[PDB]
Amino acid sequence: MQVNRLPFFTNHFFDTYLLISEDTPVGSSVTQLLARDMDNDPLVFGVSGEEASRFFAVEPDTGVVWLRQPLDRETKSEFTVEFSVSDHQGVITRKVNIQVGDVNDNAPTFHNQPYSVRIPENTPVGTPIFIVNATDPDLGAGGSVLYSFQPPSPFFAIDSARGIVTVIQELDYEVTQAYQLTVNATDQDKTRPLSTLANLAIIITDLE
Amino acid sequence: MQYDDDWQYEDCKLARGGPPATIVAIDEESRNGTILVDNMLIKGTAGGPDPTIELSLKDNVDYWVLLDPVKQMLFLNSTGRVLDRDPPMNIHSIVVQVQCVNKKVGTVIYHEVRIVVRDRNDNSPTFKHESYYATVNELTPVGTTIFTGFSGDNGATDIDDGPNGQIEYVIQYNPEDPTSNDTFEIPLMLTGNVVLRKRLNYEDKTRYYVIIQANDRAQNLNERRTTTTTLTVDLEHH
Ligand SMILES: [Ca+2]
Ligand SMILES: [Ca+2]
Ligand SMILES: [Ca+2]
Ligand SMILES: [Ca+2]
Ligand SMILES: [Ca+2]
Ligand SMILES: [Ca+2]
Ligand SMILES: [Ca+2]
Ligand SMILES: [Cl-]
Ligand SMILES: [K+]
Repeated sequence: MQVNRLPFFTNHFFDTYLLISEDTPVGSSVTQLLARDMDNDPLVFGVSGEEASRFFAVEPDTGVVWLRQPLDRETKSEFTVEFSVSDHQGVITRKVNIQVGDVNDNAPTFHNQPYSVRIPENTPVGTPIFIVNATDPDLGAGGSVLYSFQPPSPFFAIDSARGIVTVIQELDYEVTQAYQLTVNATDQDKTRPLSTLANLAIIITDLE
Repeated sequence: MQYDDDWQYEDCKLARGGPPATIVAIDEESRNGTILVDNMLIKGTAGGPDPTIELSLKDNVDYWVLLDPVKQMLFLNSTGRVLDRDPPMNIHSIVVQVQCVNKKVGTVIYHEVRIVVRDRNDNSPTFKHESYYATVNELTPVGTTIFTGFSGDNGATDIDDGPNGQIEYVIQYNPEDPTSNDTFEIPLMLTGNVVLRKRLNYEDKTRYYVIIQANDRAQNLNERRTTTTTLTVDLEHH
């Protein structure tokens, strides 16, 4: 009489990790579980665990793993998932670390709005008058912000890296009493840069 | 033309396509100086007499990573210690940030690096006790389980992960007690529970020395580890 031999997974990803990009569409296959059984038993595959089960589904007869709901690296960047395989007499499980790959999917968000500053008409050329800041949660170039005025102003400049606004031309209250500038904060993603606008009000105060 | 100065912004961006994070795997307990990332592939020149970028490490928890900014290489710093994936250290991965500062425009880009630490079969099974014992009545029916002492980590355990840390138990022939492996069996190697295989006879033999070997389940048979214990089985009359 031969006692049952339980099945065993063969995927090499169990020895390292599995990488799934956060832009993977729901319903899409992400990998296929592979297993062997010394009795040549037909095997049934599944996923175990409350949270894992909400993100991943498994075709029972093939072991194909597919995405049950969208991933979001900015909400959860990795999962430890427990997969199962059964030969109808016993069930064995094994865990894999799943890393969620980043894509540029956030635009920058500005800090400390609203933006408004009052400056005297006699503010010298070169004077830093305001500092804008925005952040962006995506990785790498997708999270590195550049600032600009859209369009450029002949009276004010903004440092593209630091967000520091300076006067670049002598002001004249009787010509313009207030400026409404549009600040653009963009990430630097190569293929799909994302950006956000903020208003900066610059109020000129009279001397006479 | 607008954007004619965009060349100024290229330094610090990746000099490769693909996803933003750089992910690599290395074996636990790799020697000091092991290369983690051979080339970060960041645009620009760090170090030297006219650098265009500044490279440094951020969030380098416990200083496991060393950076050579000129080669853009990351290496393991493990002098005086070991990168141990098993308990009690439990280092499954190391995440650090390669901070790049563009000198011309002052922009900063962080390049995330994830180092996945692979388990090695560097631990053998260990038994909780130096030896094991069972008392069995002479009238015990053949097929009866007579020892379950390896249940709930009282037998052999192995601190490795996966199959490297799973145990199988088998009875070996004992040249000093030849009949012991014929009288007792472990039909289910995963539990190590011992079953009576032959009728006992107190008037003939009152003690058995059963040699039990625990092995782990490393993929490569020649990398498997084994440990042996003895189960002494004494018969009782009353
Ligand atoms: Ca089977
Ligand atoms: Ca996202
Ligand atoms: Ca993202
Ligand atoms: Ca972004
Ligand atoms: Ca170890
Ligand atoms: Ca082991
Ligand atoms: Ca290990
Ligand atoms: Cl300010
Ligand atoms: K273990």
